[PDB]
Amino acid sequence: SASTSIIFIVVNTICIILGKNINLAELLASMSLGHIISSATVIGLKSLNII
Amino acid sequence: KVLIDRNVVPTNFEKWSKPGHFSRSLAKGPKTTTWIWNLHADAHDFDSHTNSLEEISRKIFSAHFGQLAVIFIWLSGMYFHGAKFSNYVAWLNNPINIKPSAQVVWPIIGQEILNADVGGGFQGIQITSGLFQLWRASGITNEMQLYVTAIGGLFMASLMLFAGWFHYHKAAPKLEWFQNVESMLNHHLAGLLGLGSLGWTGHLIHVSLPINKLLDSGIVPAQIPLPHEFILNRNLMSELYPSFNKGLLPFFTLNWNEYNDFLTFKGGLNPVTGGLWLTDIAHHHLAIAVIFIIAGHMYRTNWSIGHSLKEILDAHKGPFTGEGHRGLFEILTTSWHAQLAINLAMLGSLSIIVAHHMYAMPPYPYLATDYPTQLSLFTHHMWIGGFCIVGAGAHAAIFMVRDYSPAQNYNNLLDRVIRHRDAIISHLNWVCIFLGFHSFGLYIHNDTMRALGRPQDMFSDVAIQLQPIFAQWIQNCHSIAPGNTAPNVLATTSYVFGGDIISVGNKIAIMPMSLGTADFMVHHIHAFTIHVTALILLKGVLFARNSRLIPDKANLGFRFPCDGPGRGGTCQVSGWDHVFLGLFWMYNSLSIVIFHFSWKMQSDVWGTISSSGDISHITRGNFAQSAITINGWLRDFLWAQASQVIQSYGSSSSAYGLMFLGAHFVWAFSLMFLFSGRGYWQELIESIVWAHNKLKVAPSIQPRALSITQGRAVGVAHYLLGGIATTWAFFLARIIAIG
Amino acid sequence: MNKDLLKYLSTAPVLGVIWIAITAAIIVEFNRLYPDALFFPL
Amino acid sequence: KSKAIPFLDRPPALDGSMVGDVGFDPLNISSYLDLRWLRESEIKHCRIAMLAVVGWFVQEVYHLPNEIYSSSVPTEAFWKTLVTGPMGQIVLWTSLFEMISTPAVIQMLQGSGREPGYFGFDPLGLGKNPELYKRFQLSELKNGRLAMIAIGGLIHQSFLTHMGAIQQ
Amino acid sequence: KPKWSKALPFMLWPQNLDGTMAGDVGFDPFGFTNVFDVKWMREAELKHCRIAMLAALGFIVQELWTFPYPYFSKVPPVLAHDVYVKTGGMSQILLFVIFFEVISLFAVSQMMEGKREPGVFHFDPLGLAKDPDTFRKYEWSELRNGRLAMIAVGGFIHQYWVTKQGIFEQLANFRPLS
Ligand code: CLA
Ligand code: CLA
Ligand code: CLA
Ligand code: CLA
Ligand SMILES: CC1=C(/C=C/C(C)=C/C=C/C(C)=C/C=C/C=C(C)/C=C/C=C(C)/C=C/C2=C(C)C[C@@H](O)CC2(C)C)C(C)(C)C[C@H](O)C1
Ligand SMILES: CC1=C(/C=C/C(C)=C/C=C/C(C)=C/C=C/C=C(C)/C=C/C=C(C)/C=C/C2=C(C)C[C@@H](O)CC2(C)C)C(C)(C)C[C@H](O)C1
Ligand SMILES: COC1=C(OC)C(=O)C(C/C=C(\C)CC/C=C(\C)CC/C=C(\C)CCC=C(C)C)=C(C)C1=O
Ligand code: SF4
Repeated sequence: SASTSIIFIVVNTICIILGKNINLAELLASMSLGHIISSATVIGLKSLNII
Repeated sequence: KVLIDRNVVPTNFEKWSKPGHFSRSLAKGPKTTTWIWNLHADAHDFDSHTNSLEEISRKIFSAHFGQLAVIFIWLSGMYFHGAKFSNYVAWLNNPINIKPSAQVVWPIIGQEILNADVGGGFQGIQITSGLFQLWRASGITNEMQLYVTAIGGLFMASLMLFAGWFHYHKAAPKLEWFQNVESMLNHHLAGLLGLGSLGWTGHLIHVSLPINKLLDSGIVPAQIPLPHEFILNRNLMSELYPSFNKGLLPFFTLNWNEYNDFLTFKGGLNPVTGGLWLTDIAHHHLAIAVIFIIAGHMYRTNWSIGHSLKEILDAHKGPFTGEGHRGLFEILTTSWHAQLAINLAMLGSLSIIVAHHMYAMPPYPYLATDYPTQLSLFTHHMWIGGFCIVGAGAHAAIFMVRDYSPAQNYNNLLDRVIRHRDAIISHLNWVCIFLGFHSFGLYIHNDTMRALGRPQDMFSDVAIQLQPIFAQWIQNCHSIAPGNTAPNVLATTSYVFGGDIISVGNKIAIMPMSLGTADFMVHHIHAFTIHVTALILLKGVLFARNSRLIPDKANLGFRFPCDGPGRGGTCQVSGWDHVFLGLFWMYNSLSIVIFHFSWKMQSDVWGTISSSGDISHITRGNFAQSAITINGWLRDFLWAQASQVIQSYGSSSSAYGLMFLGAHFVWAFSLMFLFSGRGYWQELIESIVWAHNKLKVAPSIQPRALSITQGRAVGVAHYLLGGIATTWAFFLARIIAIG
Repeated sequence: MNKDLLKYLSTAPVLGVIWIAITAAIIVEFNRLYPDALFFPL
Repeated sequence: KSKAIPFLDRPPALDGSMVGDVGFDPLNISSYLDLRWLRESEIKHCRIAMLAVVGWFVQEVYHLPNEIYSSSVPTEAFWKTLVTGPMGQIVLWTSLFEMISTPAVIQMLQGSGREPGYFGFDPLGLGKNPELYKRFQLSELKNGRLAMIAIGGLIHQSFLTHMGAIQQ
Repeated sequence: KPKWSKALPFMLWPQNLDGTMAGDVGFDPFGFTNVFDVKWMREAELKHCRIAMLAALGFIVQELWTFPYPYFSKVPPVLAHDVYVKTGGMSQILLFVIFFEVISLFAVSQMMEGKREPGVFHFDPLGLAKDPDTFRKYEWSELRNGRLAMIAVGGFIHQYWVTKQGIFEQLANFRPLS
């Protein structure tokens, strides 16, 4: 589904942007926090049959 | 970083024939029998052997592997006795009408009488450890699986014993390795607890769920597929839980509601087994696994991300508390005693939480209506908790004597606590007197009023009422929570709070526990006994280093008998002596807790139901009117319930009759040590030594009376053993007869 | 046999336990084979 | 620098020594994991992929006797051989090799001198000449890298469809 | 010693395998001899070798011939274990194995003290290896035959459990699996 992927792209992007060669520990940390926030958001919206 | 020194300690038996090699004081050898006792007392006091924190840490790490080996041997033994010497399979087939047994005695001097008639054609000792219920929940259906687990246990034991040897003698970590507390926490949270819980979820979903669902539907154990069949043939699973048809796609796409058939939030109990729903237990462990794996990413290790424990601690300071948590990080990374104190306090407290939670939310099938197991598990775990809490006091005091320094603790929380120790102890003293009078005093009032023929003047449900209204209100909240403040839960966490009477066979598993005056009174007894135990232990810790009486107490050490008869007399001022006294109060406290449990359950919970629905409790509701006087406890509890143990001779319960008397003996023998002193005994020994010298048979290792401290240690150890084993025998004989 | 090991086997508690166990075994085995001797038979 | 991505900079760890080094590491994971470890893993994926590619094609054409071994669709072949026996064996005997390989990887990282992927298997004596060895190493890696992507297609195409590669 | 293991060219020669003992081709990947003494391990190796060789031959001969009395009477080797436990014949073998092993307890202790070589009992009645060079040659054969017999015996017992055939019964038919 698109809506799930959209939420994931947006949330994980914000986590990268606000996270501040590249530093992979920081990237993995940011993406991991993104997955946690994204998963809870999706599951939450699903429960309210919004998504 | 991994930091290690290699080939540190040679492996030979040279030092095994050199007793007390580990200590400068003991290595010279005995002149006196005192040396023999000192050898044992000092064997594991590693920081008294050396000043090196690295050396101490290495011994500890290795000793821990030794403990794990011992635990694996014990665990292996339990499984092996299950496989070889038990009626497990027979019980599996008919769990309502067979008593579990996994110990069988040899026929010598008539002891085969102890092989009781437990059913399933079997004769043996009835066990109360709850192993059978554990194994049923794990999905074990045959003796082969128990045998293989037993063998795996012996393999693990040998592996722990190797690791212990290896990490002491061959590859001992450096101190810097042990002080990696951030890394240790990350691994113990995410790795040990997190992956442990995830792994167990895996077992639950793939093995326990299907097998137990088939057992509960009424399929004969031998006709149930073996665990691997459910893994290889998914259709077997999908028959029982249809969501398995959808596979793992719901997981990765976050359609987790698809799995709501095997991951539930039911609450209450399985009506067939009287245990928690395994689908709830599966979901519990999955949720716990996720939280723990996240928790274990908190602390900074080898990358930029994470918290410094030191930085967190150092930030938490306010206007009432000086430098706050400054200096605690240094304490807790340089003192093993400080770590032990915290960890014993929490492990003990946890054991006590387990006791309460397991009786009220019985997690295993056929646990609740196995009254002997319910009583045994609650009692066992309460005792373990008590002993650990007293240990926390011991190690807190040892820290204060040996590891505390003023320079590390300038105006931090630790310093500020000891600077108002008189305010703390005086107030705790007062609250103990208040609680004592307004709890125990109410029983004495009641005894007096009832003896005088004035029942209307008593504190009771039918006279002057003391209703526990707050507890009653909480019970009500919990009973109405499902579909309200817990909208997606179907039933109460526990039927103890209110709701239905759950029964298995015709036995009551669990039902609401009413709280009245008798419950109010005994709760304030518990408050009292716990506050006094705290008083004694806290006082030991805060006055370990000094007092107005003894300004230089720390120089005398943790464990010393006194500082002489001057200053009025100074017996039992040491930190160790506070642990000694604290043990008696812990014993007193926990004895009343387990007595409360035993009587309340028999009076108001356990029993039979008719088809009509008429509950018949084991002691017929006598608690409300009998448990409000000391005479009621003496008569309706001790005298009445001792009938089983005291009439056990000539039956399979005769062992309990013997243990009951034997335990009374050991208890009374303790008093010889507690009430006397070594001056008397050393003089007596002088006359006896005279007779040996006369007959040229006096030993070169000169006989001495026990040290003052050893006299106390021997006394309290026999007091506890005798006291606790008496209750053990009392409880088991009773509950095995009527339950 | 290794002298250090033999020295360890000679320590009071090891010899204590072994010797008591053998003595106990002898009494057990007498009572297993000739049970219920309240008195010397004559 | 970096030949592959000329606008991005060179990965610090990638100096210019290992075969197939064209400076391609955007994420710079060679800075975080050891390069010997990564190469060891790369070659292992290569060699498994390449065998799996040829396995995909050849299983269409020829079969062994018995119904368990007769299944054109490679995804279907797994299911009939999983519980039967064959896949038990493949797992077991590759596991054996990996168990023996495990300490070799360990002592490589400690610094034995073992190059990553070297098991000293050269019966025919191909790459005894240092010159040939080098160009043979690049081709192994090139072909393995290609096979890694290729086997990805074969599997995913077989999910979309329900036949083999030759059938499709 | 040759630096790289002979058997495993991608692994170093084990640190405590010196190259001098028979059987040594630098095969100890899991590094048992890093922690355990090689003398102890060789003592064990040869005990397994010698028991297995006797077993391998026992399995073979028992299926081709038995002693001409009803007390013996042909059975499959694996089943014979439980047959002769009942008669007391197996307890007899255990009696004399115990005797020799209690004696060996002293031999092994003296080996660990460096007074005895692993596996040596000075047993050569017929004097087949009076020469040092023939002895070292035969040391290698003992290991090689012993190592083979150890596995081979594994075959015999497992293949029986599966096929329910003897050694030669299976070679007469040789039916594949399902
Ligand atoms: C296998 C052979 C072996 C040998 C020869 C050695 C030899 C040695 N060890 Mg080592 N060690 C071993 C195995 C061995 N260890 C293992 C398996 C461990 C992991 C536990 C260790 C961990 C260890 C530590 C932490 C230390 C040693 C130390 C030593 C030295 C002193 C030992 C001594 O005098 O106490 C002899 C003690 C015993 C024989 C008693 C041990 C009791 C065991 C561990 C538990 C018994 C089970 C249970 C409690 C029984 C209860 C019965 C019931 C009635 C209550 C000595 C060089 C010490 C040292 O100072 O070196 C410099 C030292 O601090 N060892
Ligand atoms: C995932 C990593 C991991 C795990 C699982 C553990 C687990 C443990 N450590 Mg910790 N430890 C770790 C990392 C880990 N550690 C790191 C990185 C450090 C350095 C900072 C330490 C430093 C440390 C110290 C100093 C001590 C411990 C101790 C312990 C034991 C605590 C007692 C207990 O709860 O028994 C639970 C028992 C079990 C779970 C059974 C035994 C488990 C064995 C050891 C294997 C577990 C891991 C294995 C990979 C899982 C196999 C999975 C299988 C499917 C293949 C426990 C076995 C204490 C101890 O007792 O040492 C002996 C101790 O003193 N640890
Ligand atoms: C993880 C738990 C744990 C650990 C690792 C330690 C470790 C230690 N304790 Mg602590 N302690 C603990 C829990 C623990 N304790 C608990 C639960 C208590 C409350 C009881 C205490 C109270 C305590 C005191 C008061 C003291 C210590 C001391 C010590 C140190 C030396 C112990 C020694 O050498 O005795 C060797 C062991 C013995 C002599 C064994 C005696 C066995 C007793 C009598 C019970 C046996 C009964 C048995 C279960 C049933 C009957 C047996 C049968 C044969 C009839 C060592 C650092 C001592 C110290 O000085 O530290 C600096 C010290 O004085 N501890
Ligand atoms: C050293 C003395 C010795 C003695 C007295 C025995 C005695 C016995 N063995 Mg044992 N045995 C021994 C050593 C010994 N064995 C040794 C070293 C091994 C190798 C491990 C065995 C392996 C073994 C097995 C496998 C079996 C026995 C059995 C028996 C019993 C056979 C009963 C019978 O019906 O006999 C019948 C006897 C005859 C028909 C006469 C046979 C004459 C021969 C040569 C024996 C005489 C030997 C003599 C004691 C010494 C030398 C004699 C001289 C002429 C040179 C008997 C109790 C059997 C058993 O358990 O039965 C239930 C059985 O199955 N033994
Ligand atoms: C950087 C690079 C780029 C290329 C990158 C590109 C996208 C990478 C392509 C690789 C990927 C996508 C393939 C993914 C392959 C994934 C695997 C390999 C499949 C595993 C399946 C298993 C094996 C389970 C199946 C099983 C299931 C359970 C079904 C069962 O029936 C049986 C089996 C059969 C076992 C470009 C484009 C920019 C060009 C540049 O020049 C270089
Ligand atoms: C290294 C080598 C490789 C070999 C590697 C490979 C994996 C080697 C593994 C071999 C193993 C698995 C043998 C296992 C041997 C199993 C034992 C021997 C079983 C004992 C059974 C007992 C003895 C029965 C007792 C019985 C029971 C239980 C109960 C009773 O009732 C009856 C009796 C009868 C007593 C190769 C292949 C690559 C070739 C290369 O060239 C080098
Ligand atoms: C204030 O409280 C007390 C003391 O002082 C603080 C005492 O001192 C004593 C007296 C008790 C003593 C001296 C301990 C008794 C110890 C025993 C039995 C001796 C041990 C002997 C052996 C191990 C050898 C026996 C050998 C075998 C059986 C194999 C008592 C009763 C006491 O109340
Ligand atoms: S009576 Fe004993 S403990 Fe008290 S002061 Fe005198 S010697 Fe010390």
